[PDB]
Amino acid sequence: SFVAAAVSRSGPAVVRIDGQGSGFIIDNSGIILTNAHVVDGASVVVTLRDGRTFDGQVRGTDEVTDLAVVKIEPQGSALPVAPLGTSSNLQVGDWAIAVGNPVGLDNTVTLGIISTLGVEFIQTDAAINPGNSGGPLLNARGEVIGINTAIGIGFAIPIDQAKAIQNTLAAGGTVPHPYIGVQMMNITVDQAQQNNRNPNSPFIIPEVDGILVMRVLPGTPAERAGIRRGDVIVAVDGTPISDGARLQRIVEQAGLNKALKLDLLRGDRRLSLTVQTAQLR
Amino acid sequence: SFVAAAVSRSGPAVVRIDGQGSGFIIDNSGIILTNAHVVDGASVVVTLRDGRTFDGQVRGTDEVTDLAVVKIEPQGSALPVAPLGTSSNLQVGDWAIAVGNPVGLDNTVTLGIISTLGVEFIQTDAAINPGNSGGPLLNARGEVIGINTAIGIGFAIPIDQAKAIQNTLAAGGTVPHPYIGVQMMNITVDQAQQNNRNPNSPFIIPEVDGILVMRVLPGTPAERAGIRRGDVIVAVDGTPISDGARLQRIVEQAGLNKALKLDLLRGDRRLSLTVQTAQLR
Amino acid sequence: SFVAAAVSRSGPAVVRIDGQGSGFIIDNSGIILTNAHVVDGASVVVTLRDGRTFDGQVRGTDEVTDLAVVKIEPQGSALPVAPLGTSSNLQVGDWAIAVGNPVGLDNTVTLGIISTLGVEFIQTDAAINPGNSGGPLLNARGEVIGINTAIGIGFAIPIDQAKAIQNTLAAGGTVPHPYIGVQMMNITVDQAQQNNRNPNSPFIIPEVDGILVMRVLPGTPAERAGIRRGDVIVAVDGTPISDGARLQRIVEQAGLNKALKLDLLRGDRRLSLTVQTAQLR
Amino acid sequence: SFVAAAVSRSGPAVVRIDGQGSGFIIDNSGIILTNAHVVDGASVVVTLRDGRTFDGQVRGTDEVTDLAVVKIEPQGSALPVAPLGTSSNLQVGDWAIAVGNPVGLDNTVTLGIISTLGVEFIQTDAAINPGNSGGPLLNARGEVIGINTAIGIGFAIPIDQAKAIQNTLAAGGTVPHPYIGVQMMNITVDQAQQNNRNPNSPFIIPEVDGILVMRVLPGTPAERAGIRRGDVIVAVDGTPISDGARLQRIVEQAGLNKALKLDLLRGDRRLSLTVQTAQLR
Amino acid sequence: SFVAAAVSRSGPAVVRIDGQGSGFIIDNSGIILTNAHVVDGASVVVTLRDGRTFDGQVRGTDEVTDLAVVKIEPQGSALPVAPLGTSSNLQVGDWAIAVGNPVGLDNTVTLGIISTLGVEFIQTDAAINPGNSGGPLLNARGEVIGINTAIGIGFAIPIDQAKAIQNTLAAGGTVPHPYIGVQMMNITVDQAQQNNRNPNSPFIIPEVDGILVMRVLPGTPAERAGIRRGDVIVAVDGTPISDGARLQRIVEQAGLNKALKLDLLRGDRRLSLTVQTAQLR
Amino acid sequence: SFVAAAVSRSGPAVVRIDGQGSGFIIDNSGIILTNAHVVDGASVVVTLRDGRTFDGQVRGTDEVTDLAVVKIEPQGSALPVAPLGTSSNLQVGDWAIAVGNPVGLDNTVTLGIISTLGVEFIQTDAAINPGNSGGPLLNARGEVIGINTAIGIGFAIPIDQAKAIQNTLAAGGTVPHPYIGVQMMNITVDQAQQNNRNPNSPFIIPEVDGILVMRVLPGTPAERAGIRRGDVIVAVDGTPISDGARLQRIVEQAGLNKALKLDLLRGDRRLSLTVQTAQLR
Amino acid sequence: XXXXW
Amino acid sequence: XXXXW
Amino acid sequence: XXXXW
Amino acid sequence: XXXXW
Amino acid sequence: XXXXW
Amino acid sequence: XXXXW
Ligand code: NA
Ligand code: NA
Ligand SMILES: [Zn+2]
Ligand SMILES: [Zn+2]
Repeated sequence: SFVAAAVSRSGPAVVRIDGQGSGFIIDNSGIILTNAHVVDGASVVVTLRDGRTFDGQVRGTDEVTDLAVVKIEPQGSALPVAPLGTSSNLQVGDWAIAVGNPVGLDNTVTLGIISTLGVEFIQTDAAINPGNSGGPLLNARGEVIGINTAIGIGFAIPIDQAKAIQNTLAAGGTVPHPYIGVQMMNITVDQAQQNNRNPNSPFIIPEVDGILVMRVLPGTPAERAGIRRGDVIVAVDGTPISDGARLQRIVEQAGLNKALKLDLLRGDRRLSLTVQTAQLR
Repeated sequence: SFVAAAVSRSGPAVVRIDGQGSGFIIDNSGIILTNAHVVDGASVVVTLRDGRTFDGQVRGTDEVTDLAVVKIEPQGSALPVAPLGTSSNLQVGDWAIAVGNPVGLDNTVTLGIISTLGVEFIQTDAAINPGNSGGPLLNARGEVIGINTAIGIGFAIPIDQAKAIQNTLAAGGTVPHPYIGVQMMNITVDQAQQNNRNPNSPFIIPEVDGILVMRVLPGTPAERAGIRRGDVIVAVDGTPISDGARLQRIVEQAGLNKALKLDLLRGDRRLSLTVQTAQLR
Repeated sequence: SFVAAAVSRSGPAVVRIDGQGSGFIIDNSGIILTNAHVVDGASVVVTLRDGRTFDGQVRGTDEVTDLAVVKIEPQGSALPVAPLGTSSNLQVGDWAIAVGNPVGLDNTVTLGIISTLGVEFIQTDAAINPGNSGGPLLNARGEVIGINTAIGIGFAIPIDQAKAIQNTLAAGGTVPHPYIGVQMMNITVDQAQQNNRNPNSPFIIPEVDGILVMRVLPGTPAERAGIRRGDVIVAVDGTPISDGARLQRIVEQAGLNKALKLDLLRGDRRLSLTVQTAQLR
Repeated sequence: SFVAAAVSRSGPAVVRIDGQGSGFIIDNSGIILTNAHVVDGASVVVTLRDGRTFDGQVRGTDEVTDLAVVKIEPQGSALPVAPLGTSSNLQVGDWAIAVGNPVGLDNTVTLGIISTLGVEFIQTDAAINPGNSGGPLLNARGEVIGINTAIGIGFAIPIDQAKAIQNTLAAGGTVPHPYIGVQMMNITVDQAQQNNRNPNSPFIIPEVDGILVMRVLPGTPAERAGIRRGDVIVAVDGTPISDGARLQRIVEQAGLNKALKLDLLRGDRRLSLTVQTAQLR
Repeated sequence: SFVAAAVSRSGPAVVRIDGQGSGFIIDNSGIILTNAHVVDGASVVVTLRDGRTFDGQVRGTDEVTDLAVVKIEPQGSALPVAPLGTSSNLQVGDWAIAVGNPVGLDNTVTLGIISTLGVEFIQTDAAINPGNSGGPLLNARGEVIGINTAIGIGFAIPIDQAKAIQNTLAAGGTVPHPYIGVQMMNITVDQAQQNNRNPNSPFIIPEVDGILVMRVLPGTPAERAGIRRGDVIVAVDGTPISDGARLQRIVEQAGLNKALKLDLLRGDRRLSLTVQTAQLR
Repeated sequence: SFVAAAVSRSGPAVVRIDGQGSGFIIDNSGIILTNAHVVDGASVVVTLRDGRTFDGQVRGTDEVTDLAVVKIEPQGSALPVAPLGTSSNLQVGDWAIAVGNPVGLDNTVTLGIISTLGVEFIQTDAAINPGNSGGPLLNARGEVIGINTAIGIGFAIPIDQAKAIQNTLAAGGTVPHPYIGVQMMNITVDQAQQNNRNPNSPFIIPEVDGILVMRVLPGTPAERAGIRRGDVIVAVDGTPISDGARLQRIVEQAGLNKALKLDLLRGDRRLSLTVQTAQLR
Repeated sequence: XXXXW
Repeated sequence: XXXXW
Repeated sequence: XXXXW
Repeated sequence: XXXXW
Repeated sequence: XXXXW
Repeated sequence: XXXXW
């Protein structure tokens, strides 16, 4: 089986982290990737497939990406290393191999394909469970292209994503995740004026197509800037938006603590406020 | 026991109606009171406490008051009759005796007191159940003061209430229940401007104290008059209201198909519409 | 309170039996009544209201009447005795006082009325629970008229009933409960031929009014006599029956191991079988 | 991956239909196949993988086969077309690729095999869900061999099946599904006389092997022809049957409104009735 | 009804406190009793039966007795006052009247008897609910003998109990409730050596009769004094105990911060520790 | 598909056994393997893929291995035979094909890989269900390497395992499964003295690393030898153990009815007992 | 009807 | 408030 | 058997 | 026993 | 739309 | 640990 050769290649680097979960060694220095939710805030014991029980510390965590970097001290035999691939060239329908180490001696291995592609997130019909969460998702050649994340379709954090924030979580563990605190929705004129003809809709949307503020989250830059539920942000900057996905981007392209003006109308009144981007936590 | 004398007095008039339920004979003509929900729209068999199984027809029904008038034909022995009392002089704490006839031969009897008084509705800590629903609620002297209604506190339709619509349900069964179709709520400035400072409230209430239209019911005079959720009816007629109970009254004091103008404001706009009262059904 | 005088009269005789439950002392010899289901087949420790912990044995049990006779040995102070009343003159609406001894020092006491009368069984709106099951149900004068049985309406085994089988359960504990093992139902022509016009009824009933054998219980005289589901026993003896209650009687009036012929028709065929009455167990 | 080449071949023709569900374009005219249950009776908006949002109408529906034919108007770029294969030569164990378009831009793809074969229905261990229901099931070469149907085993309507009723649902949407309305069961002498010795069986089966009418469905040709529950159709035509599957066939081979005589016995009586086949709806 | 005269006597003093609940005015100064659990820690609005909406502050709270003292400012008409009775002479079987004010205009009233007596706690078959919690429980004469407490048997805090801590909760709201933090159990030799013969009992009890420490509560004087689960306190002071109720007393008779030595054995070892009593919170 | 060739090779030997379940024929003599839990103790009817309904008897059963050997009599056409492979050389990631016969005419087939390896047990992401339980799990070449066992990961009894006890279950069906009846746990000093510092742990573990008897099962050699919960077996024989898996072995290496001394300490006391191994049943 | 037995 | 209707 | 219809 | 505390 | 934050 | 038995 072609998967056997893949498991033989990256499998010995897949470790147990103990609540529980899996991880995998990134290089001989003792740098291990896993899920942040595998690490309940503390800083764990790492068991290799050969039985060696090192002692690991959690050098970083990104909660919103759900991935941690654990460290162990290389001693005796060389720490096995899983070869990193790249997730930027993944094809929908390519083989996917989910490897975990639930006990610390064997490798549990499931097989599937790339079920869908977000770059943003990976889906697979390979059985993903607590038994392999934090462990690697490999391609047919046995190089890691994702990090299994348990919650028949499973999810994996792309490997190019973890590469980006590796050094950071290796060092001081705080990744820039700018935000404002607004649960928005895509609104359509033909949804809006259609809303406006239902006698029991909460608020009349001011026609138009846009992002309808559905909720203002407590203690957020959007609450502090006086944004209300039912508001409609029409233009940020001068850029007309109707996408709730697109707005998430421009926030991030702006720094942390970056003032962004918001042209929005409150039913009838035209209203412009400036939120200042905070760090999601 | 004083209740034994009461059960001996009205008990023989308490009949079984067969979904199931109880009823009681109002006079020797064969006029029987029960709950409308005892009668599933059809027009039933009546069993007296002595075993006599007459055959009854449903001559009327008021769904919103939940009470019916059944008719049976007097033959042979005289139909036993329960003496009607009056519910207009009931005291909170007076004895209450709930009599049912669940099988048609015995009388099941529970004892309690008048737990609270609405006139509008009677509460009692006398055990009220399917076994006595439609049956009479008696005072210490054994005259009916209510009609048990199953849904430790039970409810009874006052007897003065049934007296009112007796002849009607005896004849053509349609009782005037004017309405407009608006689920309203009492609003307070200190609830309103307090609402208006919660960033995630549906709509800003225009300050003031009043009746906040919480919902417009489908296919109602209020939907047809263009009333919306979130609206605030300030004055009907010229009469300022902040009570959701009080408005229910003036509607009823107006006839059926009676145009009532409604001064209300929609956020900022002042708005006057006239609903025309329909019959609740 | 009149109930206080009743509790003062019979209350000291009400004991704890330990699964758990209450009982009450019938005479100074140490004869105690309780529910059979209070006694899980074994033969328990009796605590009086004064704290005296005697040691009791179970001298009898009737499972189908659900009542036991326990025995304790009188020593020291005189065993308090609850005065027996008679349940044959009970009126629906007479006061009912349910006394239990859940701990063995106090008496828990609830108050209600005789909710309905079977002789056969007593109903009451007096709160009946595990706390007073096996304990006595008293009248306004404080003499026991029932035995509380937990399963807002409660049940009590009449006291005249327990009187009957007292000596038996005092001695050898087997009460004559003749039976045949047939779950029957009252059938009506207007239910029968009405059944016979539903295309999806199990079996066509042969018209008539009667007792439709709904089920034959496994290992019973009715199974052994070849009785089937769907059968219709028309006449026992020569006595036409359509009552499922009435048949239960004539069985009992016949002895144990008493051959009773059964005229019944199986769809079209006329069929006569003789069951021999066994003891319900 | 061989599946990537298959997804590249049929994937661009897989569209979103919006309750929700997938579909796939059959030719450049704008003919799209999906599940009837994707179309809640109405006549929807079609999004192609490239983002083009056409507007589709439902030209046909077969409820009992659960498949619809939607139409869109070709404009601009050529409508991508999924190549039809044939399901008549499918092997149990051949690769199966379930493609859906849950959002309208990507293709979600799962991989499995032909789990079992009915011709009549297709089973697969390829993950089938709301995300791909109505979408195509492909073979290793990327030609559609089924239509995914969501309800770890999934189902797919064979493609040769849809081919048959394509033109019909393309035009006037009524497919001939003759029936009579009888839930039957295969009966065996050794089940029958074995039934006939259980005292609590509903009805005695008249020995024999056959189709035991278990239920007569309301308002059906079988109710109208006087067929009852418990009946045993022995011969249709002169053809002895004991199969409940086989009878479903001969009905269909007969037209619509086709009189079929039914030799059946009702316990003891021999009975012959003629049902007239109606259209399942 | 005698209860009507009682409700007329204390009823006007029964107020609404607004989560919700009832209370009653103790004197014309504006001192109101209620349940501590009616007051969610904050310091509420009081509505009298006449409609007068005063504004009340919470001057005290005892969480473990579950009772608060609220204060309102007397103005205009005289504040109605409920006459206090004494619970030290209550008889099991005396009438009990539970009065609440769920809306602030009427009084809901239920009737029962004193179901059992702890002094320590009152039980009643009078329906006790959220509608009357904090409200008074009256005797037949209409003087308060308890304070309804919602959680068919209800509970009431005795009135002599509230009298004790009135002035305290009127002033600085901290009542002396000394404790040590040990969930104990009564152990018997015939339970102990009987335990010691079950192979799967947690720990062997060292024979004897006593208080078996079942649990040590976190952050308590008993944890701090090194007491463990499974321990057996044989003598406090020199006083042999086998009662888990009796020990609760001597703690309280000792002050707060009062060192109490504890002779206890840990399996085999004899062990004496001194806990220092803390305040239950 | 390579699986098609595998299903074509072993599939015709896969039979239905009728609660339900699958099995497969081991040689032309009529020897069939299945799960013991497919056979509810009785001794079933076997349907081959071709429709031939033989009649099978259950010649053996191992409950603890959950596998039976059924026998059918070869007649007419040659009984198809599934070729046995060996599970001793299985690789994690090798293809796994689960074949069942749920109806007796087709073969339902699912595909996966060897998810993990115990030798002791096989895991697979091939869908294993009631539809294929007892049926064979094949490799890519189509020789059986396991026996599916239903309870997305499934389990299979290795085929080398069944080979071992084949002749036995073919003949007299009792396999040697020696045992003592102790639910043990691995204990660690750093778990022990860590336990010993929790005030609410059941019993103090006597430091050390070992097997902590967690439970003594009723009516077992361990109960009979006086072993208690909380005990710590330090050395069997002279062999120090801290593994709960390892002890299970040495028992089995000893015969049936084989006395094994057990050095264990009960808190403080050193204790040596000899259990005699019984047969698990 | 009741039956019972 | 109640509403109803 | 199946029935259906 | 009760305990409590 | 998604929102999130 | 496992135990079993
Ligand atoms: Na696969
Ligand atoms: Na009462
Ligand atoms: Zn009551
Ligand atoms: Zn799969």
